[PDB]
Parts: sequence; C-alpha cells; structure tokens
Amino acid sequence: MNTFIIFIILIPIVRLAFNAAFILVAILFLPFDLEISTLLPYVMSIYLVSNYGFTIVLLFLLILIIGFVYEINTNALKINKHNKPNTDSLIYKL
Amino acid sequence: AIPFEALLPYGIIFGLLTAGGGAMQVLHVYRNGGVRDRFAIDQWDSQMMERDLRLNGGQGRKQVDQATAPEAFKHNHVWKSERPLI
Amino acid sequence: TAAGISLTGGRNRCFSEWQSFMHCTAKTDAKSRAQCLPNFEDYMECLHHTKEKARLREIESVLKQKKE
Amino acid sequence: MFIGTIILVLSFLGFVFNRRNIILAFICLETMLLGINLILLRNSVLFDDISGSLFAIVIIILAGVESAIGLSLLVSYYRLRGVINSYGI
Amino acid sequence: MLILAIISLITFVSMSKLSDNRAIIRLINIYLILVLVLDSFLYLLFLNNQTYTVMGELLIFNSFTFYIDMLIYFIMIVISSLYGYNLYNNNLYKTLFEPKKELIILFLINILGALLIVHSNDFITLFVAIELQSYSIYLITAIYNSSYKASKASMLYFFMGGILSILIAYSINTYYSVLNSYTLHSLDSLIINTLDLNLILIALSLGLLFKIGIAPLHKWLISIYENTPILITIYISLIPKISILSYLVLSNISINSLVISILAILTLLVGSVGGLLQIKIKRLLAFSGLTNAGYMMLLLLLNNNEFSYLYYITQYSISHLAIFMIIIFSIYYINYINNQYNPIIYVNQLKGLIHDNAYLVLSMAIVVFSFIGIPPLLGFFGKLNILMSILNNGYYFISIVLIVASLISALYYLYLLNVSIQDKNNILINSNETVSSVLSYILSSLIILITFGFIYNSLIIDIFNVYFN
Amino acid sequence: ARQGSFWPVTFGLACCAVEMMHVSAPRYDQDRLGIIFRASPRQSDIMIVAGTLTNKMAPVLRQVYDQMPEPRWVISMGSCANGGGYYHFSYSVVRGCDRIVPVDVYVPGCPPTSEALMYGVFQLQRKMRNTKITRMWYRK
Amino acid sequence: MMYLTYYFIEITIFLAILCTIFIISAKNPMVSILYMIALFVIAAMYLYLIGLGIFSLLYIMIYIGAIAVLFLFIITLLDINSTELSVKSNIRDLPLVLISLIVLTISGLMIYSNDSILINKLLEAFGNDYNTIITQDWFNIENTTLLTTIGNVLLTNNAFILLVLAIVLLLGIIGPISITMKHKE
Amino acid sequence: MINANPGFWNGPFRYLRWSAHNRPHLFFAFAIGIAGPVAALTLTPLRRKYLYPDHSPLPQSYPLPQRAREQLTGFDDE
Amino acid sequence: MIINIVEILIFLVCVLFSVAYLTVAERKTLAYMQRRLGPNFVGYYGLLQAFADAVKLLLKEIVLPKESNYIILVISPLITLITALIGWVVIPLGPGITLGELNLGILFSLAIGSLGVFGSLLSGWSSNSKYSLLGSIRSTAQLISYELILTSIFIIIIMFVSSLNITTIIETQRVVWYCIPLLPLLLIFFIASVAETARPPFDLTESESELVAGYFTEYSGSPFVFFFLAEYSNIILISAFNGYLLLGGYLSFNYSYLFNILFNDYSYVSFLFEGLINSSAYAIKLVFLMFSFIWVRAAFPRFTYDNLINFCWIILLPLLFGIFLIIPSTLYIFDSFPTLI
Amino acid sequence: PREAAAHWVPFEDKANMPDNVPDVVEVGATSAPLLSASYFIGAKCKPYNDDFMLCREESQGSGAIDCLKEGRRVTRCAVSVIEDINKSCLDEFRLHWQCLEQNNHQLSGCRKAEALLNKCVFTKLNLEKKIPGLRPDEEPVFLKKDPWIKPAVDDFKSVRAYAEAKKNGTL
Amino acid sequence: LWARIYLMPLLQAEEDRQTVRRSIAQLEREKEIMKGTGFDVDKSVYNDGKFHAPALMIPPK
Ligand SMILES: CCCCCCCCCCCCCCCCCC(=O)OC[C@H](COP(=O)(O)OCCN)OC(=O)CCCCCCCCCCCCCCCCC
Ligand SMILES: CCCCCCCCCCCC(=O)OC[C@H](COP(=O)(O)OCC[N+](C)(C)C)OC(=O)CCCCCCCCCCC
Repeated sequence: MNTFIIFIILIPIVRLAFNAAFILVAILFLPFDLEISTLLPYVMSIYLVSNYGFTIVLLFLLILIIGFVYEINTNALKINKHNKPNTDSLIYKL
Repeated sequence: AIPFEALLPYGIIFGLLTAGGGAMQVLHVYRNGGVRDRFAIDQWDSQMMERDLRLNGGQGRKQVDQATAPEAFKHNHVWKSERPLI
Repeated sequence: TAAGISLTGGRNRCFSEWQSFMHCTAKTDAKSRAQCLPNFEDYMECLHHTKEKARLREIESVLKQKKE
Repeated sequence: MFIGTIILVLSFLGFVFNRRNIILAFICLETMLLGINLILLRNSVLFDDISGSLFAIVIIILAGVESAIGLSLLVSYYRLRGVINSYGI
Repeated sequence: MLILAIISLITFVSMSKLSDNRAIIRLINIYLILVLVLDSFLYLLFLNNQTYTVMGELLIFNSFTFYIDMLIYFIMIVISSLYGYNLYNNNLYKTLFEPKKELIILFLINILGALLIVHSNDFITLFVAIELQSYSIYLITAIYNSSYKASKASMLYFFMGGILSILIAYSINTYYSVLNSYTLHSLDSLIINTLDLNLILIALSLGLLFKIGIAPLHKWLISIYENTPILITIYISLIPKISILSYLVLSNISINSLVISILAILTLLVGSVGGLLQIKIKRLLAFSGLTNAGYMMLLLLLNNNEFSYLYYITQYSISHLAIFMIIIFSIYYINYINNQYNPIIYVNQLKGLIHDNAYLVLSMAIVVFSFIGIPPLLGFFGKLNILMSILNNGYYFISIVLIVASLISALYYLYLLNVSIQDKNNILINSNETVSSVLSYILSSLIILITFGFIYNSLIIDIFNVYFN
Repeated sequence: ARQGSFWPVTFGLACCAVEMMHVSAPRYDQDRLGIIFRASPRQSDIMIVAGTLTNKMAPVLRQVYDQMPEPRWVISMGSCANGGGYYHFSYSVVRGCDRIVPVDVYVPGCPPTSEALMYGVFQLQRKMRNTKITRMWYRK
Repeated sequence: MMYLTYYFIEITIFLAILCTIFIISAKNPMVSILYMIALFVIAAMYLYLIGLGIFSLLYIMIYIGAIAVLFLFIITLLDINSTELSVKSNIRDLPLVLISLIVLTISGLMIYSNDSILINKLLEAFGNDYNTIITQDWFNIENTTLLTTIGNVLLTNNAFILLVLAIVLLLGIIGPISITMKHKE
Repeated sequence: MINANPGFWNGPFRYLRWSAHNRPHLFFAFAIGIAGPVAALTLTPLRRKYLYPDHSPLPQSYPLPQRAREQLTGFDDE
Repeated sequence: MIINIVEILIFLVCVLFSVAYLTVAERKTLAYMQRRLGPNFVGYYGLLQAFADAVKLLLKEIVLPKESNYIILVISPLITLITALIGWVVIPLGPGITLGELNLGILFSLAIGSLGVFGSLLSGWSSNSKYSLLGSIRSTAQLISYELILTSIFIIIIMFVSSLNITTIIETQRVVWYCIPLLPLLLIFFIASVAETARPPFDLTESESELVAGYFTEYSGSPFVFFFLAEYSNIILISAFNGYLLLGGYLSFNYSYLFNILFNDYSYVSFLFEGLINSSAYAIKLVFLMFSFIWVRAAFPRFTYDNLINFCWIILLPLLFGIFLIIPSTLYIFDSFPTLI
Repeated sequence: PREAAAHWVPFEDKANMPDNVPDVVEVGATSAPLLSASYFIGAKCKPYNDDFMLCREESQGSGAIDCLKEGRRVTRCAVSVIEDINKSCLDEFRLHWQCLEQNNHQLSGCRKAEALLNKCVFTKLNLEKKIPGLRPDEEPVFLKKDPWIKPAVDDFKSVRAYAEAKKNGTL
Repeated sequence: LWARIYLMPLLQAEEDRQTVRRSIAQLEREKEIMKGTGFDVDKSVYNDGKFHAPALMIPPK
C-alpha cells in the first residue's frame, strides 16, 4: 500500500447534416498525435543518438510538414458557404 | 494592492497550499527518518537501498560507515521468485 | 538490425548462446552444420526452459507421491 | 499469452458472426491488434528483448492510421447513401 | 526517385488546380522513364548473384528484386499514360476517364509499398510495407466516391484485408515467440528440421496469399475487381499480386507443403471452372488472374524457381495490360454505355468488333492465345518453364491438373474472340475522330513483344546464367 | 443555503428588463447577495415574471415553471405582471400572472425601482428563512 | 497479505472475457465502445503487472485518447442502425461458434511450442507451474529505460522504418482528405 | 482582389514582401524552420574551431581493457 | 500506512478547499475589475458563498428528462471529476514532496488530460435530441485540436531535459526557468490551456447552447456540483503544468545564505520552513495564473468555431513544427544535448 | 536483467559456502560512504578490478565460478581503503556522506566536504580524485570555481568547517 | 558514472559468491531429495560445460 495506490482507488469509490471539416479535424488529429507521440523516444534518447538520430528526426519532421502543407493549401478545414453574395455585373440588353 | 476583499480568497488558497506543502515535507521526512526524500531513482539506486536494508537491520535509509560487515550479511541475501506470466 | 538488445539497451538474457551458435555456423558449411545442434539446443533451452522444467517436474513428483 | 489469444479469438468470432452492424467490426479489429500487442510484449519481457516492443509501437501507429482511413471510407459510404443499414457494408 | 517524386508531387499538386492533373501525370510518366533509362546500369552490381543487405539488415537487393523494380516501373509508366493521355478529345471520353487529384500520389505510394515488400529482409519491414500497400489501395478503390459500387468495394476490402494483416502479424509474433528473431536468414537446414515451424510459416503464406485472391476466398476480390472502375481494376489486380508473390518466391518458405499443394490445385480448378458462365468481362479476367495465381503458386514449392517466375510474371503483366487496353479502345465502337465508370461490362457488347476495327481483334487474338499457351507466343515459353520445374522436382498430379486447367480456361478466354469475330449489322464506315497516338503505340509495342519476344529467349537465358548464377 | 444562493432563470424578463439589469449593475450588485441569473430552469430555483405576460407566451411560461426542480418560488416584478397594469383591458394580455403560475411575492411598480426589487428579494429571503423543512416533518 | 496480489492476472483475464462478451451483446453500439475502453484499460493494467507501465500510458493516450474519441465522434454523427442480439438470427452459429472456439484456442496455444507430438504441444502450454528467479547484477550503469532504448534503436538501427512510418502518416493525412473533400475548385 | 498573390516565379523578393505583410503566420514559420538546419550546417564548424570543440564521449559501460591478463599479488589469502 | 492517510487527506482538503475559494476568487476578482463588489454578504466578506451554492445544489431535486439517459448523465460528471483529480497526484510541492513520485509523471498527466475529453463526448449522448450531438462535436474538436499544441510544448521542453520526472524537470530550472528562453511558448501554453478548459474567450459551446433549447450541460443537483469542482480543478491543474514546465515550479530565491545564517543544523524546523518557502512560490505562481484566467475572461470577447479551428491548425501548429526544428538545431550547434539524468 | 513483475516473494538460503572456497570479509558499507569512497577505491584497486573483469570475460559463461580469487582480492583492496579512511579521515568522510544523504546523492551538493576529504586523503594516503577520458582543455566539474548548479541548501557543518579551514590555511 | 564504475567489480564479486553458494546448495538439496533414485541432478540441461544458475525453482508454497 503506497499513497499513489491508496489515492488512485479512493477517488473513484468515494435527419441531420454536417460539414466535412467537422469530421476532418478529428480524422487528422490521429496522425499528428502519433507524430508527436513518436517524438517522445527521440527526446528521451537524444544524447545517445547524437547527431545521427538528430538528422533522422529532422527528415521525419520535414516529411510530415509536407503533408501539413498539402492540408493547408487544399484548405480542408475551411467551412464553405453556399448562399454567395452576387458579384456578377448588372447588364441590360438594349 | 487596494482591493483586499478580492485578495483574501487568494490568501486562503496561498496559505492552504503553503501549509500543505510544508506539512507533507515534514511527513515525508518523518517517514524517512530525518532525511530528505529521494527522487528519480533507477535500478541501481534501488538495489543499493535494498543492500542497505540488508546491512542495517531493515532500518530504511540508515547508513553505516563500517569497513567490515556483520556476519548476517552473507546469509541475508535475497533472490526474488516471480510468478509465471500468462 | 536490433537483435541482441535488451530493454535497458544491452545484451539480452540468451545472447551468449546465440553468439556461440552463430560462431559455429560461421565455422561450418551446410554439410558440416550438424555440429551446431547442441549449441542450438542450448539456445532453445535458455529461451523456453523445457528440459529444466521437466527436471523440476520429476523432482516435484518425488516430493509428491514418494512422501505421501 | 493467454489473455491476448482470448481477446483475439473472441474478437475474430464476433467479427465473423456479427449480423447486426459494422462498428462491432471496427472494434473487433482494434481488439485483435490489442491482443497481438499483449502477446508480443509478454514474450519481449520474458526474453528481455526490444524488437517486440518496437513492433508493438509500430502496430499502435499503424492501427491508428488504419482506423483513420477506415472512418474516412465509412464517411464516403454515408455521403452517398445517408444511412448505414445493419446488413450493408 | 520514387520518394522525391512523391514528395515533389504533394507540393506541386496542392499548388495546382483540377485542370493540371493530366499534365502532372504526364510529367511523372516521363520522369519514371528517365529513371528507368539512366539508373538501369546498376544491374552490374548483381554480377554472379552478389547480394547486398542495406539499412542494417532490413532490405535485400539482388537481381530478382531489381528486375521486379524495373517491371513495376514499366507497369507504372503504362498505367499513367492511360490517365494522362486522353484517347479521344470528345466530351464523352472526358467524362469517362478523368483523373482525380490525389490518385497519382496514391499510385506512387503503392509502388513504394510494393517495392519495400520485395526488398524486405525482416518481417518488420514487411509488416510496415504491406500496410502501406494495403492502405493505399483501400483509398484507390474509394477515391471515386461518386459511385456506389466502389464505396461498397473499398469497405469490404478494408475489412477483409485487415483480417489478413491480423493473421500475418499473429504469425510473425509466433515466430518471434519461438525463436527470438524477426529475420528469415536466421533459418537453415538445421533449424527447419529441428523445429516445428510448418504451421507458423504456412500461416504467413496464407495470410499473404488470401490478399491476392487464392481460393476459396476468391469471391471478395472478384466482386471488387468487377465493381471498381476499369482503369483502377487494371492496377489493383496486378501490382499487389506481383509484390506478395515475389516476396514468397524469394524467401524459400514453403518447400514441399501439402496445404499449398491442395489450395493451388483448388485455385486452378475454381479459376478455370467458375469463369465459364460469366457474362461480364472483368469477372472473366479476374478468374483468369486467379488461375494464373494458381500456376505461380505452384513454384513456391521448388527452391529453384526464379527463371520460371520471372518469365511468367512478365508475360502475365504484359498480356494483362494489353487485354484491358483492348477493352478500353473498343468502347468507341459499341452501342450502349452502361456507366460513367464501367462503360463496357458484358462480353456480348464486343460483338462485331472485327467489322469496326479488325487489327484490334488481331491484337486480342494474339493476347488470348498467349494466355492459353499457344506458341510461338510468349505464354507458351512461360508455361513450359513451369512444367519443367515441377516435373524436375516431383509434382505429377499437379502437372495434369495444370494441363487440364489450361484447357478449361481456353473456353472463357475464347469467348471474347468468338463474339468478336462474329458478324454485326450497322457497321462502322468512317469516323473523323481518331484515337491517341501514344496509347496506340503502347498497345502495339506490347503486342509485338507478346508475338516476337520468343526470338530473344536464348539471349535472356545467357544473361540469366550470369547474373542469377 | 437557500438564501445565500438565489439563482433566477433568464426567462420571464421580456419587458422592463432594464430595471432588472440595473440590479445586476455596479451600484446595486445582486451578485453580492449570491444572485446569479441562469440560462436554464433545471439549475434554477426562482422565476421572475417581469413585463407583460401575453396569451401567446403563457404556455411557454408554464413549461419553464414545471421544468424547474422543487423547491421553487415565483416573484412578480411590475404591474403588467401582477394585474396586467396598463394593458389590463387588452385582447392580448393575461390579466395577472396568478392565472398561470403561483406567486409568492408581488413587487409593485412600473418599472419597479432596483431598490424595490432588492427589497422584494429581502422579503422572499425572509419567507424562506421562516420556513419549516424538518420541523414540519417532526409535526407530521 | 502476500498472496492478496497473486491472481491479479487471472482477474484481468476473466474481466477481458467479460468485456468481449459485452461488446458483442450490447444493444446500442456506443455502449460497445465504452466496453472497448474498459478492455484497453484492462490491457493497460496487465501491462503494468508485467512491468511495462510506459506502454500502459501510451495506450491510454493513443487508443483511448484518440481512436475511441474518434469512434464516438463517428457514431455521434452517423445513422448506424442495428439489430439487437436475438435468438432467431444468431443461434444458428452456435455449433460453428463452438467448433471454431475450441479449435482456434487449442491451435493458438499449441502453435507456440516446438515439440513433435501434438498433445504434448498443448500440455506444454498448460505447464505454467514454476517460478522465475530474478537475480541482481551491477553492469547497468545508466538510467536507460524502455522508451530510451526504443528511441535509440528506432532512430539509429531501424531508421528506415521510421522514415516509412512518416509516409504511412502522410497517407493518413492525404487519403481522408481526398475521400472527404471534394476539390470541385 | 486587393492583395492577391503575385507568384513566386514573378519576383521572389516581391513575393517575400507580400507574404511578410499578408501571411506572417506562414512566413515566420518557414523562417524559423529553415534557420535550424541551415545554421547547423554552416555555423557548427566555426563553433568547433573558434569557440570550443566537441566534448569527449561518456563511458556508457565498463571500459574493458584491450589487453591480456597480468599476474599480480598482494591481498591474497592468509 | 497511517501517515499515508494523513498525507492524502491533507492534500485532498487543500486542493478541494482551494477549488471552492477559487470560485469566490473568480467572482470577486471579476467584480472589482467591473467596478462592483461581492459576494460579500453570505459570510465575513463572502468566504462562505461557495459552500452555500453547494448545499443548495445538494438539497435540490435530481430530475431526469423523459427521453434522456440516467446512468450517462450521472457517471460522466463523476468520471470527469475523478480523472481531473488524479492528475493532482503527480504534482510536486517540494523536492520529492509528492504523493506519486513516479518516474513517468509527465506522461501520466498527458494521458489523463487525454481521458478528460469524455465528459463532453458523453454529454451530447445524454440528449437523444439531434442538435446537442453536433454541439458536443464542436466542443470536442476544440479540445482534441488544442491538446496537440499543449503536448508539443511538453516535448519541446523535454528536449532540454531528457526525463519524464517532474521533480527533475523542476530541478533543472534552478539555473534558469524555461520561460526565459521560450517566452513565446508561455503565451501559447496559456492560450491553449484556456482553450482546453473551454473557458472564455474560448467558450463557444456553452454560449451557443445557452441560446438554444439544448446542446449544453443541462444537469441538476449533485452532477452540477461535480462538474463545477472539475472545471475549477482542471484550471489549477493546467496552471500547474505551466508552473512546473516554465515558471520554475516551487523554485525561488536561493535560500542557502539565509538558512545558513539562521539555523546551524538540519532540524524538523528547517525542513518545515523550507517546505513552506517552496510551496509558497508554487502557490503564488498558481495564484497569478488563476488571476490571469480571470483577467482574460474580463477582457476579451468570444471566438467562433471557424476562427478557432483556423487559429489552431494554420497559425499555431506551423510555428511549433518550426520550433521542433530550431531547438534541436540550437542544441546541435553548441554541443549541448542533455543527458538522461 | 529485469525487475520482478506481478508477484515476487523474497527467499533466502541458509546454507554455507563450500569448504574449497575460502572466506572473505564483506565491505559492509552502505550507498553513501561507498559512493564517496568510489574514487579513492578506483585509484587504488584499478589493476585488481581490471583483472577481475578480464577473467570474467575470458571464462565465457563460468565467470561466477572461475573469478572468485579475483573478486576476493578486489574486496580486500576495498576494505583496506575504507579502513584507512575510518582510522584517519573519519569526520570528514561523515561530513561528506551525510551531506550526500540530505540530497539525492548528487555530488554537486557536497563540494566543500569533498574538498576537505580530497585534501586529507591526498596528504595522508596519497590518493587523489581523477575523472579520466578528459582532455587537458576540459575543466573537471568538481574544481569549477563558480558552477551553474548549486544546492538548495549548503550544509551547515560543512560550511562552518570550510570557513574555519580557509582561516587555518588547511585548504 | 565513473564512480559507479569503480564500484561495480566489488559488488558483482559479492553477487557471484552468493550465486555460487546458492546454486551449489540447491544441488546438494536435490541430491538429498533424490537419494534412492538413479536420477542425476548434476546432469546439466545445457550441453556446454559452463556454469548456469537455475533461472527456475519450485514455488516456496
Ligand atoms: C487472423 C484472424 C485472427 C484469429 C486467429 C485465430 C488463431 C489462428 C490459428 C493458427 C493460424 C491459422 C492457420 C491457418 C490454417 C493453415 C495451417 C497450416 O497449413 O499448417 C500446416 C502445417 C503442415 O503442413 P505442411 O508444412 O504444408 O506439410 C508438411 C506436413 N508434415 O503444420 C501442421 O502440421 C499443423 C499442425 C497439426 C495440428 C493442428 C492443430 C489442430 C488441433 C485442433 C484439435 C481440435 C480438437 C478436436 C475437434 C474439436 C471439436 C469438438
Ligand atoms: C527489365 C525490364 C522488364 C520490363 C518489361 C520488358 C521486357 C524486357 C526483358 C529484358 C530482360 C533482360 O534483359 O534481362 C534478362 C533477365 C536478367 O537480366 P538482368 O539482371 O535483369 O539485366 C538486364 C539489364 N537491363 C535492364 C539493362 C537490360 O533475365 C530474365 O529472367 C528476364 C525474363 C524476361 C522474359 C521477357 C522477355 C520479353 C521480350 C523482351 C524483348 C526486348
């Protein structure tokens, strides 16, 4: 019986439409989360992988920045409006 | 600071957490027997603390400077018999 | 490529027998490779612990029926 | 070695004998991957080796990406049909 | 070269509208050709079968893998010309065959996953690469999300491919549980005989082989190849089979398996029998791909199987492209368009094609008789080598099943030719539109190779007796 | 507890909301007494029928009142809600919010001064302070 | 006192069985996802039991934190109909369910051993009888743990797999966009 | 429109001024990300030559000598 | 194990009482910023307001709507409180003066801040009505989109010190606090903290749903109370992450020369005065940052969901994936990669 | 190796060593004085420790049974070191290892007592601390005049002694 | 590190001696449990003639 062990037990026991940016934000959270979680071993082995695993993780991050670039310039997460304001010109046949 | 009435509850919070941290310090110290708590202990430091428990009479973090060990030390050796994992 | 490495970043528990077996493979060609049998069996014993387990089962049988 | 095999088998059986919906199929896939990782990590401990944990972390990555792609594919199906009925794929 | 392609295309395509997609496909087509021309001299490194291990011991490079790499690129410069060069500049053929934006990226990523498999030396690289090849091909089926059947197809292929990736990983973890290794080079005659690994390795072979349609789990892949668009069917049907069969051939896993013998027999029987009543083209050609997967499965049991595999996989790929290309060209001369994605479905729509374009039918006959194994077409010299190897190693009942399967498959192969040389009312007499130049030259070149490549067989044998021996 | 935390619901404040908002203002802070206005009935105890209670609105009012969890009170702010006031003889008016809901305190005025509202709340706090919760059970 | 914590692994095995049956039997799928979360927790427990809390936490922050958030994020937005567990519809599978259970379990257990006689391959799996001694040595000098080792090998010995997982994640970005996002312009 | 894109190939420097004015949130991100690898390539040898050199590596394990054993004495029994 | 019970009860009392009076501190601080006063009538200067709101809500009906679930609306607030509370275990108030004292304390907090989302996820399923299930989705997308940005900062600073022990991370800040070399990360971490708690200027869903008939947290009784002891504790917790990551935690002026001058020996007085000084530095830092949550609330208007997801994935993430490259380069330039201890 | 997992009962062995293996005293010194004395031991037991690890390497599996003599000589060299310390430099050793125990065995918090100990043992036993593998350029961390990292609380007795010893010139 | 290095050989010597004592006493124990039987307990399951600590035992109870 440790104080962490005593505490981690005590506390508990005492039709529609959607925009596809709503769903992409979740679907894209996965890979970016796996990237930032795969970066943990680097930060905890950063000395032992001196200057080799540094370069390796940079090529890793650059490859991932590519996909981020693709996401931005597609404008995936932007919401798009249908009822546009008219910008044609007013032209009268004579 | 002008508005003392607004800072009183901050004074409650400040004093409660303050006394909580100082009291936990004294409690950890009384647990250890007059020494500050250890932290970031690895395999080696744990194995050495167990070796201390073998040399002193199981008295926690009490240290001993003797160049020669009591004869119990040779027979107090422990191995650890683990359950098969499934 | 990451073979023979432990959880602490060092040599595993059964590495040494694997080293003897790999040495004797390098010493021998496919015809003479039969010589590597006991080394391989030692490796498998370190891994899976079968013959020692059966040894202990015999000991336990003697403690179990021949006394009661 | 036991718990992983059991989750794997029961989840394969619940994948195969699901006459109800599809989210059970996704779930059974994820549970199969879980049971694999537990088998492998048990063996990696007993051998005191690292290749098992490496393949485990790799499985976690690949399974998460699997679920991402699967749940985009489902969204495409739903785009076109509007209802994911019990016996449709 | 693939990687710099995939990296550059992501940026260059995000910067580019929907209207540049054809030109971007044309660019990567020419780039792949420049690779295959200028970096092809690296075959010298594999003199006397000098084999190299790379990135530690994760990858393996020998003459087998290099030739497979060139073949996958030759496939991928022909499969790209089909998207980047419009046949006819008509509104119908714009609507029928228009590339999407992300398609080409997924193709190259699938090329990468294909090549990491064949080049793999450790199971970890295999599991990473088969997941890459698998996920990319889930998306390729699904990219045409404006169709109902493709949506159904990608969903089924996802689930039934996930199950097999589970089976593969279960097998690998078992091998590691037994032996504390992820590398097959850690096997040898001693370890094979000494340890009961037969179950643990056939489970690998099956988990890889059921991903290519091996019987009796052929139906799901056949429903997919039928339900997906024709220009996707021509890619999904080939590249995954090359990759996985090549990995299983290079690694001499199943030397004399009884299970593999049984299943391979069943594939030849199923793929020959069940394709007789089919009225649709794609199901017919899928059952053809299955029986050819049967023939190529039969050399997983040999231990000296490189020449027979390399010659058959090459002629299979060539005939497979050419026949699907003939079917694509014939859409101009039919009367009814069935879909925006599958303009041609039923074999009875090719009726009278001789009276419209006869030399298209000459190409179809050459290609069909190549599939059947009529000499002097390349298919003869491919099925001959398989018969030499299995009879040299001791499979006799299987050779008879092989002969019987070829005869039975002549019937569904000749259904096309029979209806094509039939007679038709309302023939074509003139047409001011003209098919593209490049696609005609590609089809012709594949035809001329199927026809006359028997001339070079000795030269190929000499080169093989140096670089593979 | 019931006094020091006195949370009305945002509903009922249609007309004459200015004088009620002035009781949320600096010079007369209601939050100093623990008053907090809430969007939702289910967390609230008090309803303030300010302004005109029209016939097009009374059912919505009764819904919000039944949705409140007991204990619940009602306090009628203004004349237009006590007896209809100025629009008593109109076609589109309930001549009193009594007709719909039960009222505990009636603040007079049109618009009642912020001080009148605070005094009414101090009368309501007195009502609940001379309430018998358990002593009545010890009688019952 | 000692043996109060002896059978925790068997408890987790029993609990995983329960959560699997509950995932299979639940009416509304949302409940089935909650039971999947219970199963990932039990797995994290078991991994702590055998000395890998790092993976317990990585699981809780990957699977539960993202994948299951997403599964609820989907079933909240889609009209995923169902068919509650029944007896007219699913009883027919009982003989095949039972045969498949017995065979697949006994094979999954026999497979891990190298004995030549079949029955002994299973009786070896059922030989979990003997305790494993743990000795203490003094050769490890650093504070290397499992995560540091994983970083070292993954970023030095197996760099290629890392630089391929980057492309798997590029697929995870780029495929879902292509599928969901219609680049009409 | 008022401040649309002039194109990277129709004047780099003019594009860089436009981006710093209208899209800083990308420009300064690119500048940050390029300033690391580039400086690591360029400035590192200067720091190694002029400021201070690279440290001598850490033991990492018992440094087993590369020699053959020598016969010693002292501290024997008795 | 008696003193372990004493130490737990001290901690729980201190944290929960701090939460209760953070409610009052929020209200009085916000008031004086608005040139008013109060609560200052329910106690001796309002020091009993929070317990009055509680006791009123515990004597209130437990009312459940017709078409709702009971178990989900009940356990989900309870599990939110639990998950928010267990993050307090790894939080140090002195060098090793911690209940957990794990070697993976960062990862524990990071996994528990991932478990937190489920309260908002299960809220929308408490209402079978259709709009609530989209309002919860908006409020989940903000959290999972901003947890990427909080994490990324945990990793950026752990590049400086290669250990997941919280005490070790604080002890490396004797030389300098990591808010001086990475000052912009202080803003980013504080912005994202305010977002993850769904606090203003990031209170989109509670406001957008306060207008609508639902899509909010329409609970009552005890679940209200637990949700308001889980919001005002996740606030302190996220403020603590800022403290022990960037602001030195418990660190302060070197009290070497003073303790040398005044004591002469290591007694059970010096240990107390030391733990007082350490915790007081840790506390005043939490106070200034809780003040900052309130300061921000008093000023800035609200965001919309498009502006907010655009802020995250197009402005913050690029800067961070840039910083991921500049800092390892900055260490490689100078031969200063940290060791594992 | 690994640590115990999921369950583990300590178990001893009440038996004695074989008669063909002679008897050797044990060091009997705990973590802190041992860590203080590490450098003085290594400066004196270097050849013996090296011969021990070499015979372990040459044996190739039988190290536990072939290296007993070498481990015995190592243990005796260590005992001679600590006996020389306790006989001669006791109080300074106690200052060092108590200053350590009131920290996390970080040597940075004990530099004053470490200085007094190095001085005394160098004057009497002729044993100096040395960190090898360094260049002549690198400055060893225990001799830096104004280090970046300093203890939370400099120990009291250590500080009084350091000041009195500078006044007495002993340092 | 260099301090923990200068200490390693000493401590591992201790552990080798206790390893020897226990691994030999275990065999002298089984000899007495296997008195009247032709079961060689000294016969090593390893075919090489190296020392090998048990790595297994019987549960104490
Ligand atoms: C992936 C989805 C997730 C679910 C996974 C489920 C668990 C997976 C189980 C294992 C993996 C699946 C294997 C797929 C079937 C193919 C197995 C195979 O082909 O191996 C055969 C192989 C021998 O074949 P071969 O090497 O070709 O020829 C030389 C023969 N001396 O090797 C063998 O000889 C096989 C060994 C023979 C023993 C087989 C064990 C059967 C025991 C079952 C007994 C059941 C009891 C009786 C009936 C009960 C019903 C009441
Ligand atoms: C290679 C591109 C394939 C793409 C498809 C085109 C077919 C090209 C075949 C050339 C193979 C070769 O010349 O090689 C012979 C190979 C081994 O030689 P190698 O190590 O690969 O060196 C080759 C170096 N090149 C690439 C610079 C030339 O033997 C084989 O088993 C191949 C069997 C293939 C049978 C198919 C015959 C087709 C007729 C070809 C009429 C020109």
